[PDB]
Amino acid sequence: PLEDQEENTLRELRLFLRDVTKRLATDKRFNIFSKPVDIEEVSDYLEVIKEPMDLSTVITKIDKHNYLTAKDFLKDIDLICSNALEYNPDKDPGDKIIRHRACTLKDTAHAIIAAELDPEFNKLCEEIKEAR
Amino acid sequence: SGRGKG
Repeated sequence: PLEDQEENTLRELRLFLRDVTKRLATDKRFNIFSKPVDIEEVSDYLEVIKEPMDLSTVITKIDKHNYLTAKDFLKDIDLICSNALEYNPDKDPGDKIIRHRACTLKDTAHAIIAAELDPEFNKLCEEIKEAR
Repeated sequence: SGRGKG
Protein backbone atom coordinates (compact mmCIF):
# COMPACT_ATOMS: atom_id res chain seq x y z
CA PRO A 1 0.00 0.00 0.00
CA LEU A 2 1.30 3.48 -0.87
CA GLU A 3 0.83 4.71 2.71
CA ASP A 4 3.28 2.03 3.91
CA GLN A 5 5.98 2.99 1.41
CA GLU A 6 8.01 5.19 3.75
CA GLU A 7 8.11 2.57 6.45
CA ASN A 8 8.76 -0.25 3.98
CA THR A 9 11.66 1.62 2.40
CA LEU A 10 13.31 2.44 5.73
CA ARG A 11 12.90 -1.08 6.99
CA GLU A 12 14.68 -2.31 3.88
CA LEU A 13 17.43 0.24 4.43
CA ARG A 14 17.91 -0.74 8.08
CA LEU A 15 18.05 -4.43 7.17
CA PHE A 16 20.77 -3.66 4.61
CA LEU A 17 22.75 -1.44 6.99
CA ARG A 18 22.54 -4.03 9.75
CA ASP A 19 23.91 -6.66 7.35
CA VAL A 20 26.72 -4.36 6.22
CA THR A 21 27.64 -3.52 9.81
CA LYS A 22 27.68 -7.20 10.78
CA ARG A 23 29.95 -7.94 7.81
CA LEU A 24 32.32 -5.22 9.01
CA ALA A 25 32.16 -6.11 12.71
CA THR A 26 32.94 -9.79 12.07
CA ASP A 27 35.86 -9.01 9.72
CA LYS A 28 39.02 -9.80 11.69
CA ARG A 29 40.71 -6.66 10.35
CA PHE A 30 38.12 -4.44 12.04
CA ASN A 31 37.81 -6.14 15.45
CA ILE A 32 39.36 -3.15 17.22
CA PHE A 33 36.49 -0.99 15.89
CA SER A 34 33.72 -3.40 16.89
CA LYS A 35 33.24 -2.13 20.46
CA PRO A 36 33.76 1.26 22.13
CA VAL A 37 37.36 2.05 22.97
CA ASP A 38 37.84 1.08 26.60
CA ILE A 39 38.06 4.47 28.30
CA GLU A 40 39.71 2.88 31.36
CA GLU A 41 42.44 1.05 29.43
CA VAL A 42 43.05 4.02 27.12
CA SER A 43 42.79 6.61 29.88
CA ASP A 44 43.30 9.61 27.56
CA TYR A 45 40.88 8.56 24.83
CA LEU A 46 38.03 10.88 25.81
CA GLU A 47 40.48 13.74 26.36
CA VAL A 48 41.34 13.55 22.66
CA ILE A 49 38.17 12.25 21.01
CA LYS A 50 34.99 14.30 21.32
CA GLU A 51 32.54 11.83 19.72
CA PRO A 52 33.49 8.16 20.13
CA MET A 53 31.93 5.74 17.65
CA ASP A 54 32.23 2.03 16.99
CA LEU A 55 30.42 -0.70 15.08
CA SER A 56 28.33 -1.94 18.01
CA THR A 57 27.07 1.61 18.55
CA VAL A 58 26.27 1.83 14.83
CA ILE A 59 24.07 -1.29 15.16
CA THR A 60 22.24 0.34 18.06
CA LYS A 61 21.79 3.53 16.05
CA ILE A 62 20.30 1.52 13.19
CA ASP A 63 17.76 0.06 15.63
CA LYS A 64 17.10 3.52 17.13
CA HIS A 65 16.21 4.76 13.61
CA ASN A 66 19.01 7.30 13.51
CA TYR A 67 19.83 6.60 9.84
CA LEU A 68 17.46 7.50 7.03
CA THR A 69 20.00 7.12 4.21
CA ALA A 70 23.17 5.16 3.56
CA LYS A 71 24.99 8.51 3.64
CA ASP A 72 23.78 9.06 7.22
CA PHE A 73 25.25 5.69 8.13
CA LEU A 74 28.52 6.38 6.33
CA LYS A 75 28.98 9.54 8.40
CA ASP A 76 29.36 7.31 11.46
CA ILE A 77 31.67 4.88 9.75
CA ASP A 78 33.76 7.87 8.67
CA LEU A 79 33.70 9.05 12.29
CA ILE A 80 35.11 5.71 13.45
CA CYS A 81 37.99 6.04 10.99
CA SER A 82 38.42 9.75 11.71
CA ASN A 83 38.64 9.05 15.44
CA ALA A 84 41.39 6.48 14.90
CA LEU A 85 43.47 8.91 12.82
CA GLU A 86 42.96 11.75 15.31
CA TYR A 87 43.72 9.67 18.41
CA ASN A 88 46.49 7.29 17.44
CA PRO A 89 49.96 8.74 16.91
CA ASP A 90 52.20 7.60 14.10
CA LYS A 91 54.98 6.37 16.39
CA ASP A 92 55.07 2.59 16.80
CA PRO A 93 54.08 -0.31 14.51
CA GLY A 94 50.96 -1.01 16.57
CA ASP A 95 49.86 2.58 16.00
CA LYS A 96 50.47 2.25 12.27
CA ILE A 97 48.44 -0.96 12.07
CA ILE A 98 45.43 0.66 13.74
CA ARG A 99 45.64 3.74 11.54
CA HIS A 100 45.92 1.65 8.38
CA ARG A 101 43.02 -0.55 9.49
CA ALA A 102 40.86 2.46 10.11
CA CYS A 103 41.35 3.59 6.54
CA THR A 104 40.67 0.07 5.26
CA LEU A 105 37.43 0.02 7.25
CA LYS A 106 36.35 3.28 5.69
CA ASP A 107 37.22 2.19 2.15
CA THR A 108 35.55 -1.18 2.61
CA ALA A 109 32.33 0.34 3.95
CA HIS A 110 32.10 2.93 1.18
CA ALA A 111 32.77 0.26 -1.45
CA ILE A 112 29.99 -2.01 -0.13
CA ILE A 113 27.49 0.86 -0.16
CA ALA A 114 28.48 1.90 -3.67
CA ALA A 115 28.26 -1.67 -4.99
CA GLU A 116 25.16 -3.03 -3.26
CA LEU A 117 22.66 -0.16 -3.00
CA ASP A 118 20.65 0.97 -6.00
CA PRO A 119 21.16 4.70 -6.66
CA GLU A 120 17.41 4.90 -7.34
CA PHE A 121 16.61 3.40 -3.93
CA ASN A 122 18.93 5.97 -2.39
CA LYS A 123 17.00 8.79 -4.06
CA LEU A 124 13.88 7.34 -2.46
CA CYS A 125 15.60 7.33 0.94
CA GLU A 126 16.67 10.94 0.39
CA GLU A 127 13.13 11.91 -0.61
CA ILE A 128 11.83 10.39 2.62
CA LYS A 129 14.55 12.10 4.66
CA GLU A 130 13.73 15.36 2.88
CA ALA A 131 10.07 15.07 3.90
CA ARG A 132 10.94 15.06 7.60
CA SER B 1 46.86 12.80 19.24
CA GLY B 2 46.93 10.71 22.42
CA ARG B 3 49.51 8.40 23.95
CA GLY B 4 48.29 5.47 21.86
CA LYS B 5 47.30 1.93 22.82
CA GLY B 6 50.69 0.17 22.74
